Amino acid sequence: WRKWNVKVNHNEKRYATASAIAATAVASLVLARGHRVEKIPEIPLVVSTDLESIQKTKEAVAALKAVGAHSDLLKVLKSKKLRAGKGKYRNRRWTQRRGPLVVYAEDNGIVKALRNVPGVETANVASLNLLQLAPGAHLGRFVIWTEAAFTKLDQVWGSETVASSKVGYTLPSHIISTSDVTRIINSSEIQSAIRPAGQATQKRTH
Amino acid sequence: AKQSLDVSSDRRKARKAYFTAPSSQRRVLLSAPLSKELRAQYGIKALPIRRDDEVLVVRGSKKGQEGKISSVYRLKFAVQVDKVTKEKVNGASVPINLHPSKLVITKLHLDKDRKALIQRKGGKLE
Amino acid sequence: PSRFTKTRKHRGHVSAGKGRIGKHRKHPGGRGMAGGQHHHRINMDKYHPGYFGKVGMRYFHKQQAHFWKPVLNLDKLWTLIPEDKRDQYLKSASKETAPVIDTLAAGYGKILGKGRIPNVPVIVKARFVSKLAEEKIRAAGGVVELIA
Amino acid sequence: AISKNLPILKNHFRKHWQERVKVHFDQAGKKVSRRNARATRAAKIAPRPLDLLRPVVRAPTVKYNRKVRAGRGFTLAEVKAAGLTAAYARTIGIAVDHRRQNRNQEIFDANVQRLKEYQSKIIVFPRNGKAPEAEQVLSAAATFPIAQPATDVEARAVQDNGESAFRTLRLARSEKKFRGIREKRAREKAEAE
RNA sequence: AUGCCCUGACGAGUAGGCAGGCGUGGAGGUCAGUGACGAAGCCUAGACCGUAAGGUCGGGUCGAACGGCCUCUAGUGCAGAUCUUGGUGGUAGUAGCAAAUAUUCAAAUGAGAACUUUGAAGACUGAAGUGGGGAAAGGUUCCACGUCAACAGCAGUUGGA
RNA sequence: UAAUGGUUAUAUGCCGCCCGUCUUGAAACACGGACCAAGGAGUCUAACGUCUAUGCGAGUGUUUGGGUGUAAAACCCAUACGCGUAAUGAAAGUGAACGUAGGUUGGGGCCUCGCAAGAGGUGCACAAUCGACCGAUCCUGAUGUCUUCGGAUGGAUUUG
RNA sequence: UUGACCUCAAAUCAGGUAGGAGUACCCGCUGAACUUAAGCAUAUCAAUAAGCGGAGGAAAAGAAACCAACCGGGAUUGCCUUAGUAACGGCGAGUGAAGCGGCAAAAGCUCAAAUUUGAAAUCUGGUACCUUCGGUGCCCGAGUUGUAAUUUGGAGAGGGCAACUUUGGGGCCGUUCCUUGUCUAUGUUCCUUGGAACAGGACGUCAUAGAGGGUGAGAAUCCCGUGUGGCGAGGAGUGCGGUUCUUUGUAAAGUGCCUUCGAAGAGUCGAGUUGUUUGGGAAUGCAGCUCUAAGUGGGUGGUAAAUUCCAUCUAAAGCUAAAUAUUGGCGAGAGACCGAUAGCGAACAAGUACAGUGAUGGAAAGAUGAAAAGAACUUUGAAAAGAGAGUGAAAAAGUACGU
Ligand SMILES: [Mg+2]
Ligand SMILES: [Mg+2]
Ligand SMILES: [Mg+2]
Ligand SMILES: [Mg+2]
Ligand SMILES: [Mg+2]
Ligand SMILES: [Mg+2]
Ligand SMILES: [Mg+2]
Ligand SMILES: [Mg+2]
Ligand SMILES: [Mg+2]
Ligand SMILES: [Mg+2]
Ligand SMILES: [Mg+2]
Ligand SMILES: [Mg+2]
Ligand SMILES: [Mg+2]
Ligand SMILES: [Mg+2]
Ligand SMILES: [Mg+2]
Ligand SMILES: [Mg+2]
Ligand SMILES: [Mg+2]
Ligand SMILES: [Mg+2]
Ligand SMILES: [Mg+2]
Ligand SMILES: [Mg+2]
Ligand SMILES: [Mg+2]
Ligand SMILES: [Mg+2]
Ligand SMILES: [Mg+2]
Ligand SMILES: [Mg+2]
Ligand SMILES: [Mg+2]
Ligand SMILES: [Mg+2]
Ligand SMILES: [Mg+2]
Ligand SMILES: [Mg+2]
Ligand SMILES: [Mg+2]
Ligand SMILES: [Mg+2]
Ligand SMILES: [Mg+2]
Ligand SMILES: [Mg+2]
Ligand SMILES: [Mg+2]
Ligand SMILES: [Mg+2]
Ligand SMILES: [Mg+2]
Ligand SMILES: [Mg+2]
Ligand SMILES: [Mg+2]
Ligand SMILES: [Mg+2]
Ligand SMILES: [Mg+2]
Ligand SMILES: [Mg+2]
Ligand SMILES: [Mg+2]
Ligand SMILES: [Mg+2]
Ligand SMILES: [Mg+2]
Ligand SMILES: [Mg+2]
Ligand SMILES: [Mg+2]
Ligand SMILES: [Mg+2]
Ligand SMILES: [Mg+2]
Ligand SMILES: [Mg+2]
Ligand SMILES: [Mg+2]
Ligand SMILES: [Mg+2]
Ligand SMILES: [Mg+2]
Ligand SMILES: [Mg+2]
Ligand SMILES: [Mg+2]
Ligand SMILES: [Mg+2]
Ligand SMILES: [Mg+2]
Ligand SMILES: [Mg+2]
Ligand SMILES: [Mg+2]
Ligand SMILES: [Mg+2]
Ligand SMILES: [Mg+2]
Ligand SMILES: [Mg+2]
Ligand SMILES: [Mg+2]
Ligand SMILES: [Mg+2]
Ligand SMILES: [Mg+2]
Ligand SMILES: [Mg+2]
Ligand SMILES: [Mg+2]
Ligand SMILES: [Mg+2]
Ligand SMILES: [Mg+2]
Ligand SMILES: [Mg+2]
Ligand SMILES: [Mg+2]
Ligand SMILES: [Mg+2]
Ligand SMILES: [Mg+2]
Ligand SMILES: [Mg+2]
Ligand SMILES: [Mg+2]
Ligand SMILES: [Mg+2]
Ligand SMILES: [Mg+2]
Ligand SMILES: [Mg+2]
Ligand SMILES: [Mg+2]
Ligand SMILES: [Mg+2]
Ligand SMILES: [Mg+2]
Repeated sequence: WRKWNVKVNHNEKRYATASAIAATAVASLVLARGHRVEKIPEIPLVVSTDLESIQKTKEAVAALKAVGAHSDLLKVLKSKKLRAGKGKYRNRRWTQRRGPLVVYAEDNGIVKALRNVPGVETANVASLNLLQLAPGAHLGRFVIWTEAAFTKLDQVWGSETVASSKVGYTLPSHIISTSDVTRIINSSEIQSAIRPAGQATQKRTH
Repeated sequence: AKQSLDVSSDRRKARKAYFTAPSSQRRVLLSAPLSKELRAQYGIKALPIRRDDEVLVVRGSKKGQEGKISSVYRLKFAVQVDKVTKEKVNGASVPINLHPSKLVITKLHLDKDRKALIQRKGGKLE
Repeated sequence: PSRFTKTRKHRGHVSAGKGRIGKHRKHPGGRGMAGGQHHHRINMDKYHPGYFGKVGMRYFHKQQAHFWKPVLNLDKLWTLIPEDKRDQYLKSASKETAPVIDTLAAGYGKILGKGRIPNVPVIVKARFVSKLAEEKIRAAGGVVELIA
Repeated sequence: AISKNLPILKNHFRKHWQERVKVHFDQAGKKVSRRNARATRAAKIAPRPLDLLRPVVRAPTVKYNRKVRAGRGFTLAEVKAAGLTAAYARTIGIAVDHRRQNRNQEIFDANVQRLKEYQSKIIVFPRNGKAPEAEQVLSAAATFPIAQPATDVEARAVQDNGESAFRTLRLARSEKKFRGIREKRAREKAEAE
């Protein structure tokens, strides 16, 4: 009767999921969390809905390598190591890395075709696990979206025009209008209001 | 990965089921692959190994050595092939235990039940 | 999280934060509420005055669903009209089509006058009202209707 | 002991409570097995819809009487007014409760219509004939939902007749308070001479 | 930019409070980390870093796994509790192996005889016995052959071993 | 380069009582400790208090259940229910704007005049003070009534 | 004399059945104390442990002598809530429900009896024969001190009159499930290190299979499995396609009017008292004792009584699946658990060895090596053994064996 399962507010759960999906955009956090995505053309990596109906694992890894997830795929299955303690004889024998998450709208074979591939995880847009999107509480999983998946993400989370399809939910507000303060500090309307600065390391008088 | 709910990925369970397997269940555990000729000739890839089968060792220190199996010594989880023995220092000749997965069967000792087993696995039998 | 506690900081020091002279024991004050009238009275008075003794009548077999009378004030009263239709009732403030607010269907038992509804006539179907709450609704041109 | 400015707690843990701790680890396990049971039952009771049609009744107890809900069974008068017998009603999935009676004509008519709407929407197969299969629907509740009846229209004219409606509450409280005392003084006016 | 820098003052401490860190077992992530060309452990009046907790390296031993960092978690740090379990010392080759009169010579066997076997001699229990049987209890101790690692608090070829 | 320096052993000068513990006071002729390895003592839970972080905010809480699932995860959901939006009284009950939601004293920030000082205006939070409003208490007892019900009005460092 | 009847016996008569185990959960009975109250006698622990009786896969409860006071709900059980509340309590420490509401699951019924009276229409047994969890015939018996049909309060029964609608049963294979068999991918290609390649490097292949395990070091591709499909075999009171009984048939059952009725549980309800119990407070339930009922009346409506109503059920008889419990058994699958002083006492010939008269108590103890390849032989010694020699990758692994 020690507490095992912990309660989180549903909105704070959804807050973290929205901020995790947002982190699977621009590539700085995706590089930072591993995820060999230098030679990707652009992030988010959206592929066609024809991926959702691939039913053979040979054809599935052909498609993921062709859109640039080859180095992420080979990052897994070269990181298979034995676990470093007593857990290797608690049915936790091997450790490896996380690969590309493939997000779909319809399962027409893509889950089973990507099932055996090491590191590659799959997800519906309706679910979007935070344990998959930020594994290790580290933002920026490499995500391959299908085209139907990427369109549906307006329905599932809402926009400024479409509500949310969750009851009462709105995507969270910002408390700052941009993440760059240096642009605000160097804006002309602030740079006129300020006094001139000093030497940035004072000269030692006396 | 495992999808059924009756098979087990428990290590302790799986090693117990191995190390306490009875003789009839150790027969299928002590299977051996077939040669390039036999897999071409029959169409099956491995067989539970029998006594008077002819084998070629493809691994270990006795690699490349041919012979006929004198004993399938299921208690020790091993085969003992004739002509692959160890000389003791006192002139004696003890056989060397080989695991059949490191062998390759080069000739089948055939009777009706081996012939029926090949056709059961979809083999040519020619 | 066991690592964040001060048990991990008291490793090495003898008394584990409890003192040598005091020398942490089983129960130095008695278990639970022992001696609330005897040796805990300066704590029983001062932070709990009124604990000891009886207060008035006993109610045998009290059912709280007799006493169900949730209060709604006139400071709200208009939130029960939905937000879309609310603006077209505040403007065109008239009798002869006045909004009907089933107070009971929203789950209130009594209407109270905390203050200042607009001058729009409303029809209020309350189980109970107060005196001031009745007057303020009627001064806006409305009516209080009693239902059961 | 009694300590600093803290609320007085009432933790009831001086029995042998650790023998009687029930931790519901099996909440997820019991949910699958309940969902397994409904799937097992629905296959067993093929095309039949997994639950009976329950009546709409008015909830008791003045805190809750503003709502209707599903009841237990359709009230033998209602089954008779629907045009069938209770014994036959129990075989085509109508719940019949012998012990409730009707005093509300509005709840009565809401239930007879509910029974007449049910008979229109069910197909009843022959007892021995060919009976081609007709698409099991798993719930009678979702096909026939309990709808709350409307209490008033959304807008009406103001009819203020000056009765003051709080005096009405004060006066009606006082006729109940003194009801016996002025019939007693009236009969003790009539027992003089 | 809980960064970089300028300036000034201060620094005792039990019980106690708080802060910043070190270390351990397990978990999520990561380093496409180390590894049979040697992981971990262990030894090292060799080296280095840190005020310190500790960290690092070299050498020897060894033989199968194990680290850094961002986090999660706890059955997480010992000199003490006449603590628990196990192991080991000094005392110390010490105290002692002194009741029941007592042993001795020769031969044999043997690697080896104060102690075994035989002969010789001296003695004792002295018939309410250290003699012949039994009851309870034991259970094979009886008898033979072979044997001497342990047991017979010396020894042992002897033995109820 | 072991020349300086480090480590280490020794020597020399000066200093240095045995740790832990309870105690006003321990080296005590107070208690525990012959030695070593391993184990070994503020934990978990129910109900809460202050504080802090986070989400939403007059609301909030998905996880009892239901749907769903790649299956104890994740994801989604109705009606309730709990707590909060209203108190007070023993209870029947009653139940929160005279006013720009009050006046006075301070009060940051803002606005205006100012070279600045200051002056003036507005003054959130908060602090002191005098009031007003709701309940209870003790008084006053209007119009009405099938004359005993009703309780308008006006009261107080009384009370919460 | 003789033939019954009643009551009571006997038999190694015919056929059966009960005991004991296990006992985690379940239904009862019986019943503490340590503890807390900073003492303690009420209280609390606790309607608990210990003791005893009785079941099952669940049990118990269960279709109202209910909750309520509403516009009323509607068997039972359980979860969330009610609610740490009403209430009990040296009103101290403490204790402490229920109705409503949301869910999970849903399921309803049977006797007492009507006079069959123009059918004892009912049943056990024996015996015979078949199609044998039974059926048909015959005989004895039970039974009128009442076995069947009909009725069960929601009703219902008798009689009279428009009525229309529904008639049941048994095998077969395939079809549900339980078990279980079998079949169902892809490298052992090259270089280096190594005793061993399963390591590293190169080049591929399969993947609805990269879970897991084995094999001489980390193996998707060597082996078994795994994944997905197929084909069988034996069993389950059967959902469904044919079947066959077919004068199974004016049998039986629903439903409309009038009419007369409507039986409904006794040392029981209830009361007093005693004891115990409860949150139950002028008394919650239970039991002992005493008193002892009624028939448009008996219970209940949480302040005793009297009077007047009202409301709601219908006790003293009975069955009943599911949600629910389950430190036992059987079969599984798991884990941020423990890792040989830990984890069960017990990883091992562990409740063993051993201690005790006995009830009982109760250990220690895992690891050579990839394979015994477990050291031939020589020499010294009486021998144990040594020193060589060998085996082994290693003897700094020699059964006193990993480090
Ligand atoms: Mg370790
Ligand atoms: Mg200190
Ligand atoms: Mg102390
Ligand atoms: Mg006193
Ligand atoms: Mg009520
Ligand atoms: Mg009623
Ligand atoms: Mg009604
Ligand atoms: Mg200091
Ligand atoms: Mg520090
Ligand atoms: Mg760690
Ligand atoms: Mg490596
Ligand atoms: Mg090493
Ligand atoms: Mg040293
Ligand atoms: Mg090894
Ligand atoms: Mg510890
Ligand atoms: Mg210490
Ligand atoms: Mg120690
Ligand atoms: Mg200490
Ligand atoms: Mg000891
Ligand atoms: Mg000693
Ligand atoms: Mg001596
Ligand atoms: Mg002497
Ligand atoms: Mg003498
Ligand atoms: Mg003599
Ligand atoms: Mg002898
Ligand atoms: Mg001796
Ligand atoms: Mg000796
Ligand atoms: Mg003898
Ligand atoms: Mg030099
Ligand atoms: Mg030098
Ligand atoms: Mg020097
Ligand atoms: Mg000195
Ligand atoms: Mg002191
Ligand atoms: Mg001291
Ligand atoms: Mg010491
Ligand atoms: Mg001592
Ligand atoms: Mg000691
Ligand atoms: Mg330790
Ligand atoms: Mg006042
Ligand atoms: Mg007042
Ligand atoms: Mg007999
Ligand atoms: Mg029980
Ligand atoms: Mg019971
Ligand atoms: Mg207590
Ligand atoms: Mg006490
Ligand atoms: Mg006391
Ligand atoms: Mg005492
Ligand atoms: Mg009790
Ligand atoms: Mg018991
Ligand atoms: Mg049984
Ligand atoms: Mg069950
Ligand atoms: Mg039962
Ligand atoms: Mg009944
Ligand atoms: Mg009920
Ligand atoms: Mg509450
Ligand atoms: Mg109690
Ligand atoms: Mg109770
Ligand atoms: Mg259900
Ligand atoms: Mg009938
Ligand atoms: Mg390889
Ligand atoms: Mg291996
Ligand atoms: Mg596979
Ligand atoms: Mg494996
Ligand atoms: Mg297939
Ligand atoms: Mg009755
Ligand atoms: Mg009792
Ligand atoms: Mg009691
Ligand atoms: Mg029963
Ligand atoms: Mg069990
Ligand atoms: Mg160990
Ligand atoms: Mg143990
Ligand atoms: Mg004994
Ligand atoms: Mg060992
Ligand atoms: Mg080997
Ligand atoms: Mg030797
Ligand atoms: Mg070695
Ligand atoms: Mg050697
Ligand atoms: Mg060694
Ligand atoms: Mg070694």
